[PDB]
Amino acid sequence: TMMSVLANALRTIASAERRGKRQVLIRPSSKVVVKFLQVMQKHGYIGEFEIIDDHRAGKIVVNLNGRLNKCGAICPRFDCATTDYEKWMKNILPSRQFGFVVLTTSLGIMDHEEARSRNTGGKVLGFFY
Amino acid sequence: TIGMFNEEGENVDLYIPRKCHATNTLIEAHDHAAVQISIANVGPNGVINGTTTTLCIAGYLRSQGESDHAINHITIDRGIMRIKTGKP
Amino acid sequence: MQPYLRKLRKLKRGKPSDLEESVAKALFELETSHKTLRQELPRFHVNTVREVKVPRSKKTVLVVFYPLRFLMLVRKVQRALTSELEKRHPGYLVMLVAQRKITKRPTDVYKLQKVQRSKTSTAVFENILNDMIYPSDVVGRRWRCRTDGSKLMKVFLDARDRKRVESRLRAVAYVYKQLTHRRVSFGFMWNPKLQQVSTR
Amino acid sequence: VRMHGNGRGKASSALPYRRTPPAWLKIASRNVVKMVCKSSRKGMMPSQIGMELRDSMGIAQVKNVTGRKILRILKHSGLAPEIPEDLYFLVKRATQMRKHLERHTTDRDTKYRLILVESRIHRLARYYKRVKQLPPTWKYES
Amino acid sequence: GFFDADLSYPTVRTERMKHKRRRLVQGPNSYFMDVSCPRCRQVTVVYSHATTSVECKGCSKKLCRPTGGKALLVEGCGYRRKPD
RNA sequence: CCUUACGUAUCUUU
RNA sequence: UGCGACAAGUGCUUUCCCA
RNA sequence: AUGCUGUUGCUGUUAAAGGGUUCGUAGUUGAACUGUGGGCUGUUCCCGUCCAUUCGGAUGACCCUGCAGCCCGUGAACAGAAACAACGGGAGUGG
Ligand SMILES: [Mg+2]
Repeated sequence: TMMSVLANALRTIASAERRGKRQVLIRPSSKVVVKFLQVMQKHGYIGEFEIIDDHRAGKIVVNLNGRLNKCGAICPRFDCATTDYEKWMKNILPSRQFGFVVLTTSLGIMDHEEARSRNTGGKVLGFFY
Repeated sequence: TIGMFNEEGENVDLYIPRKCHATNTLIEAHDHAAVQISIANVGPNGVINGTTTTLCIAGYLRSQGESDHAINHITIDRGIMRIKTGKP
Repeated sequence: MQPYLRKLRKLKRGKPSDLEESVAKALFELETSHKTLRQELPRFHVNTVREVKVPRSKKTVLVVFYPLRFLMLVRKVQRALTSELEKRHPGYLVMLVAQRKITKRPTDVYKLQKVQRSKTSTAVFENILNDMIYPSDVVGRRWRCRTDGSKLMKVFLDARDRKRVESRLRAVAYVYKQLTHRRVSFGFMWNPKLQQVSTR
Repeated sequence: VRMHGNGRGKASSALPYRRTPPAWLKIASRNVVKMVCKSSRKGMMPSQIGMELRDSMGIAQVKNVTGRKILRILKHSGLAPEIPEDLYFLVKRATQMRKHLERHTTDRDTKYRLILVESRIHRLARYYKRVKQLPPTWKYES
Repeated sequence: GFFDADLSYPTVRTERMKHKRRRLVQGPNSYFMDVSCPRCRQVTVVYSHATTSVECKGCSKKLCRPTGGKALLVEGCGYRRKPD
């Protein structure tokens, strides 16, 4: 059965982006997987996406613009202190220049760079670069 | 303004390379199937001008068979090739 | 104590507005002069009628709040009320929306479980939109999260009911922002089974 | 049937987005509750009431016409079954297999399928006892 | 050709072929129809996939027969599909 | 600038 | 208990019977 | 040194390795949903009327996050409703 819906969504984005597609259809969706995508919009790794309303869980159609190399999900959502950001950057990111680690914190779902500036910690969700 | 800089604002890298116009894939130096295609811009009397529209396609996209679908999708976007007939 | 004031809540029978009197006179008139309204209007009364000026004018919307007890009462008889109120009120476009309470989302995980799901802001706001366009139910719904960080909910309606509600949509989309403080945009679908958008 | 066996079959009914009665039916919500509660007095279980209203009365989805579901209408009226309908047809299947196996002592395949239905019975009855639709002492026959 | 597929707004040709749950928004295949009895003539509302055998409430006769898919109406009866 | 839709034969039949 | 106001997330000027 | 003990981080078709198949407890894992608001002020073508007949012609497009005040959904007020969450044996001799 499907266990993690966010890990499902990021795996279908990353698979269709290495195939060079123009759109993906993501099923099912959540509040978490749209808050992950809006982090990926703000740093322009994806384009506009659209949530279709069923009275079920929704579907998302994401427009890809060629910029994303890999997005993935860290499972389980390991707890990450503020001293631990430089440890997670060296492990899953290709460089310190680019690439983001998305965390779910008390302040919201943010990338690692914003959470370092607001002096907060959280559980790690995933990454995109 | 493309390529990495120095914190003194001098363009540090050699060779900012091309990118595929279909897949935004950075074309490498050994990708010997990667082609540029120059399409002549033509005037109102149907004779070519001195300007051409050049579009470059990566080598793996030609390898699969998907280049010809990509040249269509580009030239509709550039406005080079019409998408359908006019109404009769 | 005048008899048309039964069509109004008791808190406003002493000092009605100019619009609260004008609606209640017309709503009391509709017994002896209408057939289907005789069965359902003696029980009905409105809370307050609030008028809002749309920025693109020539039809100013007239929003009439009623108790949510009478929800199925009006639904049986709506599109006779809105047609006959807008007939007795020239140059006004009449909305009939029920008055619904919203419970603010609790911080506690235990209070969140006990929340009546009807008083949910997501559930209330989708019922307020259904009141503004009742014979045209919501065919589909989409949120476009465009790149600047904004969400816009698009509601699709059936394209078979375009002529009944086309002038009202610019009014509905504005009053929905006056009441809910959310932005909505409308479109139409021909063949809504197969998700086909109307395209003019 | 995915839980026991290798079947990946996907055959369901796909409910409409537009949850509204179709406006050509003039039956009241009050009368549908009378028809649902009447069929239960003729011995019909809730899955069988809804097809008879779907097929002949034109009431697809009793929930949309009368805002509550069929079994909820029955529980209000006092006409719920004593044990749930899921557990009824699995017990009624499991006793028909056992009455077969008493004269057919070497029906090797039906002894395997009987393990599977009783595994479904002990796994549903754990759900219904937890959710308190079933008494704690319930304890299937065999 | 020359028109690319848009996954949000698929073609009517593409979308009519799909399975009812494999649609972009899933939905029914069935419908209701207003069946007139062959004698007796009174209208009944019969579901298209009626697995039960519906009876004419006036005629007392059975004007439908279940199948593996759509149910088969009797000979000599008139029917028009109802909307929604 | 990503279509508001569409093409039907054969032979056995108390 | 009687009585004066105002509400009600589900119309009692209702709903069934019955004439 | 040894990602040759692998949480990071190993292998398991053929190199060592998926247990004959199902059910199944302890165990570990487990679908979506109730929400994060708003206001003001900054920051040349082509479409037709004359020519010509399996190939021509003169003749409606486009171009100009930042600070403050919010009954902070909407009702309802102009302290009341909405949403909210009594000890002197006291106080450097009762602030
Ligand atoms: Mg004190």
